[PDB]
Amino acid sequence: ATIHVDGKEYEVNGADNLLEACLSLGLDIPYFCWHPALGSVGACRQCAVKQYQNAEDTRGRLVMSCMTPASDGTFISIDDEEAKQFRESVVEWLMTNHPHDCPVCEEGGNCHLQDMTVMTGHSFRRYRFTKRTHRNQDLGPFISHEMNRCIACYRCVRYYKDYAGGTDLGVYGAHDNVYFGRPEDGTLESEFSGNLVEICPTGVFTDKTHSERYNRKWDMQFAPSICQQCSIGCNISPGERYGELRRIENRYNGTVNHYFLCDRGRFGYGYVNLKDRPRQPVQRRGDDFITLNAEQAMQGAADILRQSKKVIGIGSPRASVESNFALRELVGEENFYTGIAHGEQERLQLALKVLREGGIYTPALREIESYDAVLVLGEDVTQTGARVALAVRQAVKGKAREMAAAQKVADWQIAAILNIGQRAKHPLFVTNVDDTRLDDIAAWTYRAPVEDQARLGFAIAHALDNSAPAVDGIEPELQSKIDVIVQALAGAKKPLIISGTNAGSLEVIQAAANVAKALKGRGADVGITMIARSVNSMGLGIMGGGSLEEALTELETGRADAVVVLENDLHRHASATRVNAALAKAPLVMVVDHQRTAIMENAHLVLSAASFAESDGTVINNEGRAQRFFQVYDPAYYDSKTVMLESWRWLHSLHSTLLSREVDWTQLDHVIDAVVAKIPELAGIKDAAPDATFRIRGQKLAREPHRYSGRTAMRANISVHEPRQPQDIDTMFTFSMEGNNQPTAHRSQVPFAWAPGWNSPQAWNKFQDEVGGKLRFGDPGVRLFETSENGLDYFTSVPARFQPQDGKWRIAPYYHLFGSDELSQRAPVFQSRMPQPYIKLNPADAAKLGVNAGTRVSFSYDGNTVTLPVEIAEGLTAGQVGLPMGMSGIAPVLAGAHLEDLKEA
Amino acid sequence: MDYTLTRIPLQKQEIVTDPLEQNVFMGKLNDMVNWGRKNSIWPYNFGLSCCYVEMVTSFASPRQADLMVVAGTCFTKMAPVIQRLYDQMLEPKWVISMGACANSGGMYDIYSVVQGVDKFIPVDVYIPGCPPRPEAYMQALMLLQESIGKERRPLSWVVGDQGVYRANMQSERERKRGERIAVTNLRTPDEI
Amino acid sequence: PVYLPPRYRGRIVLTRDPDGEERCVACNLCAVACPVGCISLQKAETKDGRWYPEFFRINFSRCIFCGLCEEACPTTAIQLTPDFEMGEYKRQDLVYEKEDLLISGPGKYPEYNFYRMAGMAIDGKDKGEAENEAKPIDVKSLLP
Amino acid sequence: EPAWQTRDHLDDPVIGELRNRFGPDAFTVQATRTGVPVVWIKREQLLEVGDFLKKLPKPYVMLFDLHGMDERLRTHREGLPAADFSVFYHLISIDRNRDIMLKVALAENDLHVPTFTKLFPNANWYERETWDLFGITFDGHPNLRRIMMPQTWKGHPLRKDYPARATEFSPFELTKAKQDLEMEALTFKPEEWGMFMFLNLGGAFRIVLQLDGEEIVDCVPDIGYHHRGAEKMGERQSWHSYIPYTDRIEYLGGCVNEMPYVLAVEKLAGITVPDRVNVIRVMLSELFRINSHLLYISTFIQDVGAMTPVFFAFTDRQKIYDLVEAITGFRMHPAWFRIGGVAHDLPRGWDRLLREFLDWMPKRLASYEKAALQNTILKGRSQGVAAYGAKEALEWGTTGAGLRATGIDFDVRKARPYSGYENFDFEIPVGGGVSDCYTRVMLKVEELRQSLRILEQCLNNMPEGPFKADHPLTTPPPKERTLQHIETLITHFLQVSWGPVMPANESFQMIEATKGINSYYLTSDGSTMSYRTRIRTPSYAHLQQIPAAIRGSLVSDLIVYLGSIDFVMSDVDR
Amino acid sequence: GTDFLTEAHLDLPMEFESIGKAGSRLGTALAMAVDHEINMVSLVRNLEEFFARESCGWCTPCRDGLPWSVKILRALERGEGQPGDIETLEQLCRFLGPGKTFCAHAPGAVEPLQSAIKYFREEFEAGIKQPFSNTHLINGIQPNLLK
Ligand code: SF4
Ligand code: SF4
Ligand code: SF4
Ligand code: SF4
Ligand code: SF4
Ligand code: SF4
Ligand code: SF4
Ligand code: FES
Ligand SMILES: [Ca+2]
Repeated sequence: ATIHVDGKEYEVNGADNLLEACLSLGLDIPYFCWHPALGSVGACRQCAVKQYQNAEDTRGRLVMSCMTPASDGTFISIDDEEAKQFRESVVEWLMTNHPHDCPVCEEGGNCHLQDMTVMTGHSFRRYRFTKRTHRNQDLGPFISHEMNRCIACYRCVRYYKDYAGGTDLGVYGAHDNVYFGRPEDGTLESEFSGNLVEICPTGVFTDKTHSERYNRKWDMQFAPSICQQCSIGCNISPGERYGELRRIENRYNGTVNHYFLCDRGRFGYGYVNLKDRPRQPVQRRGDDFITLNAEQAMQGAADILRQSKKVIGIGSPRASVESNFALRELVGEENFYTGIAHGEQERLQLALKVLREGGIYTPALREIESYDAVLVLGEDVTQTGARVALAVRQAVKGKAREMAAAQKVADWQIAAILNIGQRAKHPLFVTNVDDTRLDDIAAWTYRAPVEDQARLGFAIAHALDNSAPAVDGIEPELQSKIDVIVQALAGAKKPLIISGTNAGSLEVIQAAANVAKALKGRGADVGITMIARSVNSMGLGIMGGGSLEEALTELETGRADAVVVLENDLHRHASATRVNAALAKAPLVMVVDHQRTAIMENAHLVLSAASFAESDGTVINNEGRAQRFFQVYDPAYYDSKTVMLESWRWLHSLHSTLLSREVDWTQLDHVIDAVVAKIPELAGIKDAAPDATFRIRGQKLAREPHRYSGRTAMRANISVHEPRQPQDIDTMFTFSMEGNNQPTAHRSQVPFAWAPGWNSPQAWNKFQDEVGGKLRFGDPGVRLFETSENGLDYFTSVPARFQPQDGKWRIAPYYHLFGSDELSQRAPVFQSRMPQPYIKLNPADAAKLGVNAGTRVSFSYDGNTVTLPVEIAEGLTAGQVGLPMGMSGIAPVLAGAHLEDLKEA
Repeated sequence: MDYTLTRIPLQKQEIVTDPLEQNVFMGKLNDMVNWGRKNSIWPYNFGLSCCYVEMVTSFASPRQADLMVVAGTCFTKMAPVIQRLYDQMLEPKWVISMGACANSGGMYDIYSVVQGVDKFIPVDVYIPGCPPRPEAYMQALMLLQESIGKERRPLSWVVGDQGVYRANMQSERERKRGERIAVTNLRTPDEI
Repeated sequence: PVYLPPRYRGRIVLTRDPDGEERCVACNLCAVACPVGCISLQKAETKDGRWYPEFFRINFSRCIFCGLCEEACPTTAIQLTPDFEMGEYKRQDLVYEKEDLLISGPGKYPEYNFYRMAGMAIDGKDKGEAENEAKPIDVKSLLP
Repeated sequence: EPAWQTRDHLDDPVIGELRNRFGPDAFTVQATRTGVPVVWIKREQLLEVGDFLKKLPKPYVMLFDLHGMDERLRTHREGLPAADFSVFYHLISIDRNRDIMLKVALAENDLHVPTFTKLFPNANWYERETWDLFGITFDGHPNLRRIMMPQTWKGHPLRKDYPARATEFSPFELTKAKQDLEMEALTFKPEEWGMFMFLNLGGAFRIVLQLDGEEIVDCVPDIGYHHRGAEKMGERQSWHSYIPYTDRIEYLGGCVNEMPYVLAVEKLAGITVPDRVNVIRVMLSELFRINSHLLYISTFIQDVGAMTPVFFAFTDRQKIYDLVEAITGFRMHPAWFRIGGVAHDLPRGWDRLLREFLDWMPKRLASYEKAALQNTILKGRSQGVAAYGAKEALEWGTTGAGLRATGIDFDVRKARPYSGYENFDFEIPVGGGVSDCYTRVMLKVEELRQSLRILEQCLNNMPEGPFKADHPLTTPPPKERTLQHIETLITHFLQVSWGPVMPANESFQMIEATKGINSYYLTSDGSTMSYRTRIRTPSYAHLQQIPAAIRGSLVSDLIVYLGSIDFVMSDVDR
Repeated sequence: GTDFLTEAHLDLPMEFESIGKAGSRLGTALAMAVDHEINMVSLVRNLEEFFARESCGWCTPCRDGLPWSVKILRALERGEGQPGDIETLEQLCRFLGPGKTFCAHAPGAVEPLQSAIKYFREEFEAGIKQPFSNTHLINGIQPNLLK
């Protein structure tokens, strides 16, 4: 369409809002209640402009930019007298009752209300009466809440109810005494409550974890990185101050993770600033530990490796592609073992085969929301990686969206869409062992063991296409439910099949592939996605290697006398006693890691590897795209004794000193050249971010804002003589303020969102070609996969029905969000949020055991009789006991494993 | 108190004890030498940018002055002149750094400014702040006078230790801590 | 002794309120208004209420006594005394820590307290007990 | 229409003459808030454009400024030619009492401009400074070398990709430069400098001297020894944080030095300050002008009489320093000019101090006139040598007392008034004929008298309005409303911390400084910092013309001329 | 919900269009009479109190302007009116018209303010006694008293 703003012609979209069309042109209209991902309401009246119909008009009408469609022939005006003074009156009405507590506010220089108060140009106060005050609420360990700062813009409840689907927060109040929160005091049980810090334009909902050890936004040294907590790989902006990581911000990327993070990735950054982390190369000699620098530690490690006869490199899914390849080059290629179990590696390889050889397009996180039906097989999506679950919520709301669009109403007014919808949902069929958080909006939920979920998928694939292998023994009511599922999926334009390796069985992945092939064979636009376990598990599968059990057999047999374990706990992927015995039998154990694990004891050398806040690396998504994360700070800037070098740097220098007896501190793009010249499947990772010699208009990119404070007194407590800024040869980023963070810069990766006059998280709209859409000049990361021309075959192996037995108990995975990751559970803030280690029993199983809820029972695994209190689960089945995977002492390998001796303690 | 010594910015200094804690003739003679160096001090006010009028209005051939006042900003083109004039002087020599420009970078953290005089020559006495008052300079003269009054320098180059001894004096901020913290009220800035 | 006017930019101090606590609320306005960049501090929070600076270091070898920090303080905490009798033997001991700046009384602004204007919950100051703030009317109250 | 309105000056007669001469095309008029018609010129026709300007009926006989500009990171370039670099030439026509800006466009791959020194001889040091700070080469320019940075410099400082920090101070570079300083006098090469015996005679700066016996034949002074980098830090600091850096340009001026930056920032924001702010600005500027004039007259009269030349001047400078200490913070650099006003209000004792000052100075002025008339030996000695008149002071810059000593009645306070100087009645004194070393100090004595009369008029009727404007962009806002109003706290919080967000325009403020004409030309890219700060200082043009008058003089004559010129080396190097 | 009319408008026929051109509207056509014994300051204060406490909390201008009108009218009733209240009320009622707010509660709320400001201006002018006082002194900072 063609509009005229300020007596000037512009060409904008026709079906979008006028506010987003004007913001996509770079013009400045203040707003409080409109969000690009939440639609438009009238909770404020801040976006007021003056509209004229004809080309020439005198009076016009004061309209809202977020309520006016950007149609052909509108002549609106922004900086006239009346609209500007009306917006000044609206910000005056917002400052009518606002507390005078800006310097003691967690927003401060990150506050949208300050930016829009300054932008409207209101400084003189004419209000002389009393203000409005409210009490406070305890909203858990993550969201600090205080109601005085609010302006009643209704964005929090709009996100939390319509978008996030949470059933906790809401509006309780009246004309002026309007309250936003919880009817009681308690933790917000939604997994997306951490996005309220950036959704709220005021300091009502703030980061409690950042409130403790707080610094302002301009003091934050930011970096563009990837969240390492699970496989969704949401683009994040970690920001540090005084040598510790302080705040993770949402980093905009229009392909994956546009506006919202999950709670785990938002609040699981407390492990990188732990005080028990390995910060020095520590080698134990005799019975006491000595501390070395990098040089003599590398020399000694290379001498012991030269004196050894065979080296085993045990990688990890938590490590980067560059670090795992550096290990793969340090040890021989024929002996390099992936740090996962045999069943886990089989599930990962089958998932990769489905991804890159099934011939079915795998959707990204943004385009999951555009699909017409969702079938989730055996995956706790809301608890493993919750961003796909949020996208599934949006895809469910897509039916109400399209039904509203059929009534010729606009798509940016979410109130009319939810008016027309009225609990009209796309078909969502979730299968899990127990109840999920998606059951509120699901068309159907199937509570069954993993084999029964796989058989349900096989029945769905057989009903969709007769070429699939048939499964017998289906009950007529279950057959009717299969008929309902397949007539919902056959009538869907773009069906979606979601699975994962966290189900604990190959047959669920096989059933998901069979259903996707059956949907593709009849001409549907089916997509399939698999949620992997760790952040770079799929990259480890692409690179490949032996399983952990093969390496343990090699260590126990004695064929290798030297083992190098890279960033792996080794207890989550195998049994603890066998791993401890194999590592004790090895004459040389080197552990390259950044976290104090249980294998550092009786380990001959410990290399202080760098975490994602202190290292550069490449991680591969669950979708299949390869993104890369950058360093946030130099660990040697403060406490210069520590080195904390990158894992790939450590292993490559070890390899170079093994060969030529010389230490080489190489560069990251050399390792990228190595991985694209050695592995043809990883040849595409040199397209996510460019070379380190990439300078737009001659200069680098800044980690920190232009108002970085205290540069001559930050390190003055130990030395007044200011040290040189840390020179970064690995990346295209300088560690200090003299870079470039201009929104109109030809780049794909942005450290942080800051524009002149836009100091809020709502400053990301200046970095996009259209606001709420894709990022300008492309998106970070490249796909690395193509849809295959010819798919796989139908998987004939249909599993049998799960028949319970009295002596043997089947372990059912649960995967709690705040407790199914080692890196998450090492954070001190998750301990008050994570539930206590429990076990789950059927009512019939609890009756046959004679125990009640809350009573300790003892179960024996690996010769250890460990005791846990029970919980009665209605959705669980007989013969199964439920366990939270990833716990302390409960490895995720046990998912699908058997259990014995369920006796009361 | 403890003492640091320099014996023959990259030099080495470690902590020792004075040799007078052990010849009572040498103790009186060294005290008289320190007294003579204390009450007779000739400064060399270095010509630089804009602490000149603070050393002009406070009240001079080189190589006879044992005290050098580095006042202005230390630039990349002027620093070799500072080093040459410093090596022109003869030991014993002491340095007073006037203003922030000589203590540190002094509001100029830019490419053409050397971050303090400490980068090439040692500095004995510092005066902080953009242009210091001449009374601050005169108080620094007291500070360096008492610092000179407590040293242990060799009398001759024939017999004795060939290393000058600097005194690890108590800092002025801890000595004045009681008088500075114990300030209750101040005059409001709305009057004169 | 030399007479100096009250509006003299000499030695920099922190200030206490008439209540007796430290009136600095550990924001970062003075650290970022500094053209030199010689103020460093980190916020800590009391178990009941108010913010205080965990540390507060000023590099006086770098400061030029320009006065932007006092002008930028919304609590009138950082102030410029007329004291100018400074000078240290070492550059390392020109960095004044928290104990070297916080004085035991209100300085050039005797009867100002920020926390009587702020809206947060403070020990000895409930909600609505601040200046020009009404008592918090309950949401569940019977009043229409 | 306000004075900060974004005009294009299409009604200026010079624009119509350019249209009639070179057609409607071939130049692009830019609309800016500078108050100056800015036209963009292609590279080829710059010489003929200037040559046409040289023989206008009321010609542009003075090149006020000449400097480069890195346009590679300017995002708000609307209505402007596509140029990666731009060289701006600020020209002033005294007869028209107008001024124009001539911006030659440039691409990145060819940073070559034809030289401008054949038309205006003061363009030599400006083009050398452009080749220093930027990477712009000038074709046909003699001795094109590094003037401010040392010759062993790798990059260009003012270019946008140059890091504006001090590097790691390796002592190897210091020892190497000391070794270059060791043999620069014995192994001197008279081909790099663009030059009988050669020596280096040691503000503080050195000048290379060539002598036929004792007679000076050639002299190219070496400057850049006080380069603080004011403009590059102007690209680094915010609008509010640059005020101390504006103080530290020249040390005698101070408050006069922060007047043009504050007024240009107010032009960029669009702030119209009230009457009391203008009167306070005039008062403090004339106080510091009195300080600088007293220092110059004291250092010019000391060398002959020396009976009481410093004690007679010490009381006046100390009492005005106490007055500045009462009004502002410390004495030399007030840092007291804020955006839209001043940092604080005047106390309840400034009337007594100013009245005690003003009734005690007239007999000092009579004594100064008596002392400047008593020593007739200096009057017969310094009146003969090196007296330029009416043409050398108009082509070499020379904005100070030399311009008014040559008879050219051009003062900024009367031609282009600023900060409410129209309300003060003061008669600008001018010389006659040549710019002698005695006419300059006589004009500075009469300027002291005029400044005293201005201060008397300020003390007579003082406005009782506000000391800060009511604009929302006045940084900082008033302190009491900051402490007890939420909205004022918002404005103070965002203007102090991030910086005042300012509209993307260009402004130019030109004032009469204490030793000439100072000017701040500020380009804003819409951000909270300055995209470009250009500081045109009078001492640069005053020092550039000393080879044109010591051409056949003696060394003592050169020292006398250096003493009689009011240049400051840190003001030269910014 | 409608706005006041004086005695000169009593001859108008109570229609929609007939009262429309008189700067008014018919509404529910149930008329209400105000006598000289009732001050319109208290009456319009009660009307604005009803509209402020019976509005919803959705959109900003009504939400934070009807309590402001309530407090201004309370100050005028209690004799504590200040310079900057009548113009504030008329700017409020100009900015609370149709289209500026989300619904039509606010134009009907501020229409009695329109008529009371237009006709009985002298009572609101007599309600202002004390001068403007929004800020108090700090006795360490010179105030920015503009003249
Ligand atoms: S709490 Fe925040 S997001 Fe919610 S209505 Fe208030 S200002 Fe808006
Ligand atoms: S939410 Fe914004 S406006 Fe409100 S107190 Fe915090 S910083 Fe100030
Ligand atoms: S969904 Fe996974 S990758 Fe995304 S923020 Fe959460 S833990 Fe991190
Ligand atoms: S400390 Fe201040 S007055 Fe002294 S040289 Fe530096 S800038 Fe000039
Ligand atoms: S007086 Fe100026 S330079 Fe010194 S600490 Fe304060 S803001 Fe920084
Ligand atoms: S001294 Fe003032 S400006 Fe600085 S942190 Fe404390 S309260 Fe904030
Ligand atoms: S005008 Fe209507 S929608 Fe807006 S707050 Fe008032 S009653 Fe609610
Ligand atoms: S943005 Fe709130 S009314 Fe449009
Ligand atoms: Ca790195």
